[PDB]
Amino acid sequence: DLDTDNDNIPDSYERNGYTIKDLIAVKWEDSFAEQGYKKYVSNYLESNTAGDPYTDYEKASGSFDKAIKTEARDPLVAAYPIVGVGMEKLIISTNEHAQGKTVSRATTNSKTESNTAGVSVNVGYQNGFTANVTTNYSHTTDNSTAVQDSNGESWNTGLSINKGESAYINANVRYYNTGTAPMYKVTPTTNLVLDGDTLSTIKAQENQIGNNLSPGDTYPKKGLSPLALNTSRLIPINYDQLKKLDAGKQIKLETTQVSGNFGTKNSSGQIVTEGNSWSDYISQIDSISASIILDTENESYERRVTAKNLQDPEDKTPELTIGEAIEKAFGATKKDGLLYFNDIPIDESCVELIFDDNTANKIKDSLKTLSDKKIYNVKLERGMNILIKTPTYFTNFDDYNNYPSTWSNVNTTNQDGLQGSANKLNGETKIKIPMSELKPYKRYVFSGYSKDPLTSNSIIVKIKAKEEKTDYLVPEQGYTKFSYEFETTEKDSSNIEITLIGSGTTYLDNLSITELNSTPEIL
Amino acid sequence: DLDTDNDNIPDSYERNGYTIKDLIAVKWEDSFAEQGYKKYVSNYLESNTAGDPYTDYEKASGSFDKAIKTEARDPLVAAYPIVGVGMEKLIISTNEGKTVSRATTNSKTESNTAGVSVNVGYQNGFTANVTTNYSHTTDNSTAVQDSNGESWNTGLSINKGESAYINANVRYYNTGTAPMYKVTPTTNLVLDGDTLSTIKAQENQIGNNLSPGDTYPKKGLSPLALNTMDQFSSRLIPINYDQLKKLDAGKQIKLETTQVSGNFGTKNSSGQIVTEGNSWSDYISQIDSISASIILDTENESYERRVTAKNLQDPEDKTPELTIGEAIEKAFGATKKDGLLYFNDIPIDESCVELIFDDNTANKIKDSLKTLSDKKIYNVKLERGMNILIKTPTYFTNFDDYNNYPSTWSNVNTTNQDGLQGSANKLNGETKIKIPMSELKPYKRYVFSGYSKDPNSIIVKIKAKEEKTDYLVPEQGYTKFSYEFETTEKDSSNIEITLIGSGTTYLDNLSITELNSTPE
Ligand SMILES: [Ca+2]
Ligand SMILES: [Ca+2]
Ligand SMILES: [Ca+2]
Ligand SMILES: [Ca+2]
Ligand SMILES: [Ca+2]
Ligand SMILES: [Ca+2]
Repeated sequence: DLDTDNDNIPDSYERNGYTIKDLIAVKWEDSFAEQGYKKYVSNYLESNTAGDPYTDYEKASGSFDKAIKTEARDPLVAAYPIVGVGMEKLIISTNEHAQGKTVSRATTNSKTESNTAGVSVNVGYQNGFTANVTTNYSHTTDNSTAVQDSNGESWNTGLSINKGESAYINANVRYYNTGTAPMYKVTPTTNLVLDGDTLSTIKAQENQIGNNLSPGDTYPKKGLSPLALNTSRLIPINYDQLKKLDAGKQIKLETTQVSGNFGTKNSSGQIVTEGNSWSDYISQIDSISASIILDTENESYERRVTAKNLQDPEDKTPELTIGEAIEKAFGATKKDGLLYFNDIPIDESCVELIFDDNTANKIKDSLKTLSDKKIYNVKLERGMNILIKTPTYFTNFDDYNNYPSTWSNVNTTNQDGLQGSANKLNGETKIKIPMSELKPYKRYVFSGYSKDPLTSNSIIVKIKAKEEKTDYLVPEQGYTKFSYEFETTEKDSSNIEITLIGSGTTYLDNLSITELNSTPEIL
Repeated sequence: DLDTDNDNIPDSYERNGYTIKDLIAVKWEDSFAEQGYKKYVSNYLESNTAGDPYTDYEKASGSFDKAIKTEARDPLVAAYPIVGVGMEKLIISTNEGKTVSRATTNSKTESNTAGVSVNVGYQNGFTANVTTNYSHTTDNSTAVQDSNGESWNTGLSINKGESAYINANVRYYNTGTAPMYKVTPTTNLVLDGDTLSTIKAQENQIGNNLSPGDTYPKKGLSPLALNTMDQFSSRLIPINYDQLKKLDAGKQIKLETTQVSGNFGTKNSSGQIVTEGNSWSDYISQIDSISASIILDTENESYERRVTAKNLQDPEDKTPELTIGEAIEKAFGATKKDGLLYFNDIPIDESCVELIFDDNTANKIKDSLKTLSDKKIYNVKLERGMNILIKTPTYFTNFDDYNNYPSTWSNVNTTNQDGLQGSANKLNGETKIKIPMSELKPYKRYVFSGYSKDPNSIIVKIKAKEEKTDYLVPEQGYTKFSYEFETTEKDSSNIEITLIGSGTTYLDNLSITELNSTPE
């Protein structure tokens, strides 16, 4: 009944109930939950709940641009375009025109690789902190290129460079967008950085790309030829970074400044993109909201959710926990105590959580007074960065099981697990997962949960690879988390074996294998 | 409720303390401290107490652009941006070819503490240091890194009459409480007074906005090289043989940004943000000649604020006067508990950190300290034209809950209550501390400060690049003492501090701060 800002939704509805249907607003009474209606929250002193250029009525009723992802319909999630720059194939040639000695290798681009290259796990996690801290944090704008089809051969042999001259560097690139917003006049600037030595900056301009970049869409639309860097000239190199590229180091490719417009619906007809720009609302959006990155093993996402400053009594904004922020940002079906993706069971004990130092200190300070000892029941504060890594393989001895092979000596007729059922242990437990299902020259982490209701009934684990190891683990009365690294080798090697021997009392649950980063191959 | 200046705040509420809740202004009742509210005071003749474009109510109610810091919420602190430039790498080639590449570290406040002079024993209640040359956070100084004694011309076969070329890596930062929309720097480059070449950059080549605390090369990214410049695309900065021989000696490259320009954000009826008609040109001249400057330097970050103050000899202005401590608490996000100020966890006080004034205001502080009876420098009034710098120690102990040293002090007992603040040490025997060079920066200048009392002789011994032993007789009260030393490179020995007393003496608040960088 009371209106304050320039929105049709009243003051009494802008807290504790938000339903919008047939372009009018009605409250929430938990009765139309499964008819496609949801409940939101917003402020009451500002027209825009975030820094986006849409009002809270204009973004929670569908009366805005149709190209925006539907997860940004919630007023606590801001539309934000993030353009990243990807590499596919590296071509080196020794001519300045476009014959000569040329080599060409096939690479894969990794998005969240420099973020999690400074993560080292412990054998046991003290207190209830079930997450690790990274040395540095980077968003999904930079990429690291890993060469796969590379036998033992130097780059200098294929070019025959003696003292002072060198060859030229050409590449194949693509232009991805991972966020809940499109751009229209896309003009990105990107450094091609080799460990601090900026070789060149590529600017795509306008006519080489087109007048659109839809969210979740590259410029080569799925199955198409990649964009080579010839259509605005070649990139040179010298004979001091060739052995630097040869021995251990990899080419980083990072965008720095990205310019573009946005579309607003006019009075009469379709959208316009002339008098708008995504360069002014970026500073407004980034100074109020947090930053959550989700890394599914086939695609990546990154969102900004507005938070609450707890050292302010005047500030009236909604406050969220970590799990509610994840559910509102990425979209998650709420199963019985669980958060679900389309097929991925994200939770606090089924993924890997990465924070930087300030976020880790804030969470470790806040977890002392919590009465439930879980990460997801932590209040959100403005200015933290969270990374979620979905493991490649994960089983919980339940309806979800996607390991390439099957285990041995597994009994599932029990119910005293962390999430429902568990695995009774009697003797040995073996798994021989082959190298053909594993990416070569990487680093992997095997993580799991253990529980034994006895005094000193321990277990031994053993990981067999090129760098094999054996470990001894003692459990406790409660559920304890263990993590162990191993490193892989090229595709012409043996299988990866994981063995563990118990003593007939211990219980295990939530066994997962995830990837961390790439190791340098000796060349 | 009579209103002389139109800002929808009554003059009776504006003269005393007042606060804002539920988007209305109410008086101060001295009971909102535990809830989280704060008190404000503003002039009643002018709608804008400071020279900022925002009015009193808009600044004091948080209705401005949300990109500024929340420490500019009070109307007595201006909100204007102070951008700066730092330099992180050096590449020299003789090509218009050999190439030499080295790494450098930048310091924001290094010309501020270049000319300070330390002394043993402070013969007043002043307990502070006086500098000769004052430089803000806009100026910055760069220092070279590990070269193993190699000459800078042994890789470049250049004789007299030829010119080498400078290629550098530049990182742009902000240290204020305002975003800098449409930034355009016009920075310089000086070596022993000689401007080699100015450096000019435009809006649409670096980040168009600079939010206040962010960086144009983002954290985890790479610095912006000057080879990726429009005007530095075919020529570089020339260098003669005399200039490179000066750099080979004890000299360093400093960078000072002279003048910047751009707009600021506002609010619109139809849209939200426009940054065209506004400008940060005619407002900086109002801010810089009406207020006083405070600089804080914590071990990872520096801040610079400007706080408006009452003029002395002119009754005609009614700006609210402040003490030094209240202005320090208002300028930064400082929380006061038990009579002590804490910024976030690092303490700031008159006896805990090293505070430096310039030469013009130290006489004013010393003359105002004679009339005061508390004999503390955090109680003197603030006038127009004071310059304060605060340096927090890297290592500091008070024999209490706060400790930062990487090695435990030997022979320490804190079961007393007769100290200056909290518990204190008793030197029944002698205290010793070893500290390794891996925990310290190489080729720097450090000072070590503390407080001693004897209700006897105290012999101090510092092992450094020059070992120094000295004697000090303490008085019945408390006197601040300090001793300077210098360090050596990374692969040298450790650093020893030994303090031997007489049995009936007390020590408190032992700190080590960094001042300068010695030339190699
Ligand atoms: Ca409303
Ligand atoms: Ca509203
Ligand atoms: Ca289970
Ligand atoms: Ca006023
Ligand atoms: Ca007024
Ligand atoms: Ca003390």
